[PDB]
Amino acid sequence: GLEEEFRKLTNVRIMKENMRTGNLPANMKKNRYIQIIPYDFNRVILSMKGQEYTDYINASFIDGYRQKDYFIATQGPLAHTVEDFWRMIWEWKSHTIVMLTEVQEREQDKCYQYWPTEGSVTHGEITIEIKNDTLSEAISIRDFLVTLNQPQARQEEQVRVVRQFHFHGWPDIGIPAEGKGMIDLIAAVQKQQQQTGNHPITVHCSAGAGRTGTFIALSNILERVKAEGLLDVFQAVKSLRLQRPHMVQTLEQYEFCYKVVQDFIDIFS
Repeated sequence: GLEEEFRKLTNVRIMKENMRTGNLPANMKKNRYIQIIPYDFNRVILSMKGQEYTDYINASFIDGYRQKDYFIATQGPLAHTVEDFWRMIWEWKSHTIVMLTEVQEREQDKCYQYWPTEGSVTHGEITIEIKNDTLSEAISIRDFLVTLNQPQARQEEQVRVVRQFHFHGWPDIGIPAEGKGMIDLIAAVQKQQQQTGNHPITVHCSAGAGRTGTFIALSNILERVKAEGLLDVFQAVKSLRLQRPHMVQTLEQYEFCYKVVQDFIDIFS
C-alpha cells in the first residue's frame, strides 16, 4: 500500500559519510538547506580558476531510465550562486532547464530570478538574452541566447540556445489537482531533448528535492512504462532517495506520482 511504501522511503538513510564537499565551511553559504546537500559520488563539479572552493554547486547528477547522469537536480539559485548556476549550465552543456516553482510563493522567496524577463543579463562571464517567451496553459517556454564571453577571441563560436520550461501548475499548497499539466510538461521536455541529444536536463524547485524529485521520478517511470510496460513507482523513487536527500519529499507528492502514472495510462489507452 501507498502509505507503507512511503514509510520505507522515509527510512532511506542520508549517507552523511559522503557529504564532505557541500559541508565545507566555505561552501555552506552556497546551500539553501543544511539537510539537502549532494553526495560527492554524483555532485556536479565545476571548473576552478586562486579559487579553492569554486568547484562546488548544490546540484546532483541523477540517472535517467536509459542513461546515466541524464538529469541535474539542483536548488533554485541564490543571489550569490547565480553565476555558479549559469557556469554549471555552460560547462556541462545543459540545453534544458525545468523550473517547478515560482520565484516567490506565499510571501517567501523560493528562487532568485536568474533569467531576464526581457532583454539581456550578464552573470560572471556569461550573457543570457531572452529570445522568445511562449505561454501554453500552465507552462511558460522561454528560449535564451546564452553567450560565454571569455575568451573574447572565441565569443562568436561560444553561443548556445538554452530552453527553460517554467511550470506554473503547482499550487502554493498541496499538489496539483490533475495530472495533465505534469504529463504535458514531461512531453514537451522530451520533444526538446530529441533535438539536443545526450545533454543533461537541469531541474530545480526550491531545495531541489520535492517537486524536482517528483518530476524526475515521473520522467523515469513513464519512460519505463513506455519501453517495458513495467508498472513500478516504489523502486524508481527509492533509487532517487539514494541519489540525493529527500527526492520526492512528502506523502502527497508520492501520491501525485501514482496519480500522474494512472493519468498517463488513460491517455495511452
